[PDB]
Amino acid sequence: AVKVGINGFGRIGRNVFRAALKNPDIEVVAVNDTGGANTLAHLLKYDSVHGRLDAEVSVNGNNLVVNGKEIIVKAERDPENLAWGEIGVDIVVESTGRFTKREDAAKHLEAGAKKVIISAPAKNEDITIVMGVNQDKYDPKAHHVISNASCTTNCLAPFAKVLHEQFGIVRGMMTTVHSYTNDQRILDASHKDLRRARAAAESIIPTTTGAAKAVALVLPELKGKLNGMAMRVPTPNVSVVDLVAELEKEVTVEEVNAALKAAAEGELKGILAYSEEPLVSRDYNGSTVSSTIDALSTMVIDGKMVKVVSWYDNETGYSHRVVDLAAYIASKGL
Amino acid sequence: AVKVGINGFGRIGRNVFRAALKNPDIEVVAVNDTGGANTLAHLLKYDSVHGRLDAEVSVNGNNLVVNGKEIIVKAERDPENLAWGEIGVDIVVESTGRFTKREDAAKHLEAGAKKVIISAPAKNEDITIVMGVNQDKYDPKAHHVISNASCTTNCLAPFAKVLHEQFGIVRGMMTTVHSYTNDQRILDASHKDLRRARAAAESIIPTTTGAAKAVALVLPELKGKLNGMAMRVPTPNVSVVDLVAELEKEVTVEEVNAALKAAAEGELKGILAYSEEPLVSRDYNGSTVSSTIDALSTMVIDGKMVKVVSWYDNETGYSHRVVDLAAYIASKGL
Amino acid sequence: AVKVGINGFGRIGRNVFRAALKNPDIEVVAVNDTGGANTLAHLLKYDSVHGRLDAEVSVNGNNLVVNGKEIIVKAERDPENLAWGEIGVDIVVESTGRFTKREDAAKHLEAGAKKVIISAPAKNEDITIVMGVNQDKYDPKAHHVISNASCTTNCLAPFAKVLHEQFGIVRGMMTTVHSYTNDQRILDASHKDLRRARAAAESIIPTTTGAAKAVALVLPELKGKLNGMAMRVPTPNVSVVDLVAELEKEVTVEEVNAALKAAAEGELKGILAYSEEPLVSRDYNGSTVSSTIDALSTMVIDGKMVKVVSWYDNETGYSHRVVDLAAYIASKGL
Amino acid sequence: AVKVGINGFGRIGRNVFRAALKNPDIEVVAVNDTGGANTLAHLLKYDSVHGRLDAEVSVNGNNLVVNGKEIIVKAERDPENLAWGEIGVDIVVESTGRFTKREDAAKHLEAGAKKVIISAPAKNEDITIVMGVNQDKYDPKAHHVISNASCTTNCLAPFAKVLHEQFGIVRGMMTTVHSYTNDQRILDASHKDLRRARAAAESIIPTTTGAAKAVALVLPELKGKLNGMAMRVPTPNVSVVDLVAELEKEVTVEEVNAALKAAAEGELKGILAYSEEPLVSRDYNGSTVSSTIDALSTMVIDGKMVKVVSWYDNETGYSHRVVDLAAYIASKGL
Ligand SMILES: NC(=O)C1=CN([C@@H]2O[C@H](COP(=O)(O)OP(=O)(O)OC[C@H]3O[C@@H](n4cnc5c(N)ncnc54)[C@H](OP(=O)(O)O)[C@@H]3O)[C@@H](O)[C@H]2O)C=CC1
Ligand SMILES: NC(=O)C1=CN([C@@H]2O[C@H](COP(=O)(O)OP(=O)(O)OC[C@H]3O[C@@H](n4cnc5c(N)ncnc54)[C@H](OP(=O)(O)O)[C@@H]3O)[C@@H](O)[C@H]2O)C=CC1
Ligand SMILES: NC(=O)C1=CN([C@@H]2O[C@H](COP(=O)(O)OP(=O)(O)OC[C@H]3O[C@@H](n4cnc5c(N)ncnc54)[C@H](OP(=O)(O)O)[C@@H]3O)[C@@H](O)[C@H]2O)C=CC1
Ligand SMILES: NC(=O)C1=CN([C@@H]2O[C@H](COP(=O)(O)OP(=O)(O)OC[C@H]3O[C@@H](n4cnc5c(N)ncnc54)[C@H](OP(=O)(O)O)[C@@H]3O)[C@@H](O)[C@H]2O)C=CC1
Repeated sequence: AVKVGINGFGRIGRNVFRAALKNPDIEVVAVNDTGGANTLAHLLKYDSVHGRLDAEVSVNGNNLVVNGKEIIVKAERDPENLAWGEIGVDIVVESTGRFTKREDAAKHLEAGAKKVIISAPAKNEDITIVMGVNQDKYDPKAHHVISNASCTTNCLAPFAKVLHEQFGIVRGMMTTVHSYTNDQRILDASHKDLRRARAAAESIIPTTTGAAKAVALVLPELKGKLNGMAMRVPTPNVSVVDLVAELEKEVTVEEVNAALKAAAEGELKGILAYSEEPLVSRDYNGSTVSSTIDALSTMVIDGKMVKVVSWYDNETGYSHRVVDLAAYIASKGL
Repeated sequence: AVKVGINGFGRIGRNVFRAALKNPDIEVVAVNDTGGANTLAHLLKYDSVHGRLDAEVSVNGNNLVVNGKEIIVKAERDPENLAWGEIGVDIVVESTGRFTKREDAAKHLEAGAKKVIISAPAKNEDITIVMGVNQDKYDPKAHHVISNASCTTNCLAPFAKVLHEQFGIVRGMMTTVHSYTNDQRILDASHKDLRRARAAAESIIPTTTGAAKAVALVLPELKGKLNGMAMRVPTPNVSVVDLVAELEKEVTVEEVNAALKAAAEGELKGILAYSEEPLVSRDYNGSTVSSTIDALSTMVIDGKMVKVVSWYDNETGYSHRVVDLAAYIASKGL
Repeated sequence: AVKVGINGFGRIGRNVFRAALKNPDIEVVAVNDTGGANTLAHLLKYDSVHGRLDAEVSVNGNNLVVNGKEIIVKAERDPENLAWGEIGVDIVVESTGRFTKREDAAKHLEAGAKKVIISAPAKNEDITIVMGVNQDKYDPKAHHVISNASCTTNCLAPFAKVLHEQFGIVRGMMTTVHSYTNDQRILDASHKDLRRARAAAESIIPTTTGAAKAVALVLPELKGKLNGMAMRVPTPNVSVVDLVAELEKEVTVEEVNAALKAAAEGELKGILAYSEEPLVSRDYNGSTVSSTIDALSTMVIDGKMVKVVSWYDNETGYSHRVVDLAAYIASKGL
Repeated sequence: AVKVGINGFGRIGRNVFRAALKNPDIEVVAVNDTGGANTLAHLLKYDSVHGRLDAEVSVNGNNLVVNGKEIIVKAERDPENLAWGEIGVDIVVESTGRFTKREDAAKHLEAGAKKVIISAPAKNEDITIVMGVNQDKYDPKAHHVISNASCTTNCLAPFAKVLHEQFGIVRGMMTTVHSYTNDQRILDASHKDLRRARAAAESIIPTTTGAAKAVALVLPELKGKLNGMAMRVPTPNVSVVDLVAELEKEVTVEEVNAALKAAAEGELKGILAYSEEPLVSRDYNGSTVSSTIDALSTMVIDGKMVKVVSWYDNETGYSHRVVDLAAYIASKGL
């Protein structure tokens, strides 16, 4: 029903496409990227991390043909020239990573789209939404340039919410042991971050993250109470958040796990999950949820300090949330 | 001067051997391992993580010959038949990973040695020492079977001591993002630990660690105040400790780093180092200290919760501490 | 239909089980391994390379339950005590890697089995079969202990057959760039083979292979004509054969390629596959065929020397051939 | 003595700098790159593959200071604006990877340099040289735009020569199992080569190479007799050439290796090396020669077809040859 257009057919752009495939509410009608149709068709079909796409993919001229439907392919470096209006694209997924500033993303609205979903933290956006945490604050009349936050914020917020409501967070530190991404280097080379300039697959690479702070965007009561960092490691996909927090209430591992398990089966079902199996990162490659609690890792010291570990497929979970967001927006009245 | 014998010529045994070459006080005279002299010579000469041994290594009979010195090579699976006393071996480094209980390690003293140093946490040891933290509690009469603790406790204890003495630690939790060891599997295979049963170079593997509890063995004032877990990752060597602690005094990042820098330059010189460079794990490969503070990572929320990150070459740093301990015991009288 | 028992639930045993799931003719009813049921079930369900087993798996007592069926789990290191017959096991899949000598594998026959299939090269086996090559020489009276050869031989044989019948192989060399296996080491440690004693995920490790010579067992005409080596690399699965050969006839890439494609859709369908896509190893992870010609790599020099490259998932292609052999044998008579 | 300028301070540029340090005849006086002095200084001091630079390095304003010597750092994207003459640079090392066509490479000559060395196969260059093979064909009044060929060609050529002179190469095929380079992608991304568009550390990626045919540039006699391909694998540095050749003479493995060993100690000493140790890739990391025969791998079928395997540090051995070429050209008169 809702016609979607994707700007930047990269790791997130292609996985949003895959995610959209199984959703009948949304419909991707066009993609824009710097690469050509044939190169794009090849990368959509064969994925080193998620396997082959089970859908027939072809190229008809300058367009992709997926399961008989023609997807238009544009090669506009400048968003302003996209003409989303002519093709009837309602919602645009901004996933180039170049246009997270409102002044850039809005160029899509001026080009013909009705809503823009920036797939990353943004600046001067109308609203940052984390599904399961605050999609209710979205106003169809007021918000048009929306941010879906980072994969890490989507992983942390859902459970920081439950921890906050049930016991109360005084302050907390977090660390995400995260898989490497296309922002890193294969072998030592210039990068604006001297840590990310180092061979990605060869080391544990500490780097900064704003995901901790961003939680305040969706959970205002936590402003100034959380901070953290990231450690990029030699894995191609899937990451894990490690949150150590000072609680207001005295608690037990049993109480904490039970609270998390409850949310995962109730209110946050589909966003937050709960596991008691001794699994590893590879086991989570492909999970569509935003945050899966690794229940076995939960610990408490002095009844007030806690450690909660949650898994997340940074490409898949996130891409599913983008599609869910799109579908939610469409339903609230486009 | 003091003759040493190494039991278990593996990753730690060979690196202890490499460390001893640069120490005039200790003298390695014999090694015991299940492998044959030729295999052991090859593995000592060429190392995938540390490169070529800068010394002449050859085989004479079924004995090793290093830089002209003949090293007796034994092959007794039962420590009771090593006859250390006959060849004048006073100190034995127990690094097979199988004789960590005082009862077993003690078989070396029966074979004639005067002291045994277990290169790992032990059960029932006379004392557990972390050089720079509690070596002064070593008693020549009462302590024969000593544990050098884990590579992780050796990294944590030195700065936890500083944080404690300077600001007071109320409680803290740690996570070590650690390189894989010979205790894991290349491909999925039977293992006591179902996390460690999974392909080491393919996932982030949360695993348990007693390393945070063990700090209380060397710093009793911290008994019951710390806890933590581990995460094994696809790197062959070098690990990092991530410590989050609730302090008593309100501090700033500058105060925390200044204290750390001062100790690295003072009392803990040689054991605790300090760095303000944006480096990655591969850069600490070969580091001989026990803990190198990543100053650029220090963080603080609410003036009371601090985050400190420290690097450690789990093989080289620990192996150097073993040699330092052997040298310190010898100087106390054997 | 035909009852099968698996000896050694390792990578090949668990993948033979998985492949067994979609074949109506055979039925796995018992497994024997060094590990416990809970461990065996965990590793059967979660696989770091192939993913979650899409089947309900659980432990009932000392037994496994997989989609309602209860699989008998035993722990006998001595195959003579397995009592295959009491439980009706017709065919035994010997995949421990320890009993490759006929005298050893024959213990299962002493135990009540009727046929044994060694999942690797053997010594004094009654016959070595490569499905699609010489399975027609199996004689239910004459052969009881059969070898399914190596993953490499199953990859090389099918296309070396075609090439030989078509143009005449005068002589040729092969090199298999193979993923690492459980036979290698994570970090430097003792090994019969000093190349394989080195950290598996850190290097390109040259090693021997009898795969080229073993082709003579299934194709006598090629006796004394082929030879080769292996190079183990940092991937956990999927390998490729690189064959360079001198033909008797003068050929063109087109001809060589047409010959191979023709066979893939003809006689060798399901065993030999043909590809004109520019794919990479991870794309073949999960392929059930034995050999997939990488058509774009075929080269010819002087119209007489050819180069052919074929991919193979060493775990899946092989485990499927094992299941096929079991099914073929049974159809021939037990 | 001779003043050198490096255009493109990447993997090859920094390693050419390092090698240059060890040569008294050459003096690197300037570097041109897209990154700033601080970034460049950091990347030169810390290498993920080669370790810390054994030198005193600092940034004096906008220049590098290495052991007292100041290195002018420029940020020109267009070589025409480089002004090499202004600073006295006689030889320019073109290592950006973007100016291999004579039209671009010569812009250096126009900007004032006297000679240009292209660190890769070139187009319309005056001469392609492989040290130890045809450096003597260098004509100082004619040859101003020189290509040092590729790392692969530098590995193959030296031994292709010896085999030819001694037994006569009728024809041969080569495969290079090569480490990934900065030309590949960390994760699936657009690339003109759909093979190299795939996650570099996750697969065995077959790709093309012109290194076999390029041997004809330096050993004209072998024009039309060789061809081959490459396989990029998940290792950061060090590669191996696998050559299968049809010889004119009847040979034995001993005959083959004896020829190679002699050459390594004779004419090609310093370029070609010989090894009878069972080593692996990491062992060759840091090797300065261009090719090292893995003697244990030499194989022969029918006394006419040989297989020779040679290791090569693609970054170090090559950079040394670049510096050797610069020192040689200069000796002839600039
Ligand atoms: N990967 C992950 O785990 C997650 C990433 N994100 C965010 O998603 C965004 C994309 O990241 P990711 O998909 O990983 O990165 P990629 O590099 O894989 O993808 C970005 C795609 O956009 C293309 N592109 C760049 N500029 C243009 C342009 N001007 N017009 C059209 N297309 C263009 C790129 O091509 P090219 O660069 O080759 O020119 C590339 O194909 C980033 O902002 C990232 O922070 C959010 C959650 C998770
Ligand atoms: N790896 C690291 O970073 C650290 C490890 N340690 C500890 O040090 C110990 C060794 O670890 P690591 O070196 O990594 O392991 P390795 O497996 O590399 O070394 C252990 C060695 O002991 C040999 N061995 C086993 N049993 C005997 C025996 N009964 N008699 C003689 N030799 C024997 C083993 O041979 P084989 O395998 O053939 O049985 C192997 O060669 C463990 O306690 C570990 O926890 C401490 C700090 C760091
Ligand atoms: N992996 C591949 O690519 C291929 C391997 N093969 C062959 O299959 C055999 C196994 O290969 P792979 O699966 O990779 O090896 P694994 O190590 O994964 O599997 C071997 C299994 O046998 C078990 N085992 C060993 N001894 C006994 C015993 N005495 N009694 C009961 N169970 C035992 C092992 O348990 P434990 O470790 O606890 O002792 C292990 O789980 C080898 O011969 C190999 O060459 C053939 C084709 C392909
Ligand atoms: N790596 C190896 O094993 C070998 C490589 N070579 C060849 O050497 C060349 C360099 O390769 P390599 O060092 O591997 O690759 P790198 O990408 O690491 O090096 C290229 C360097 O040149 C810089 N650069 C790019 N464009 C310009 C420009 N317009 N002006 C100034 N500087 C520029 C790059 O900056 P930036 O990162 O911002 O684009 C980078 O620092 C290639 O031709 C390659 O084929 C030859 C033998 C071996």
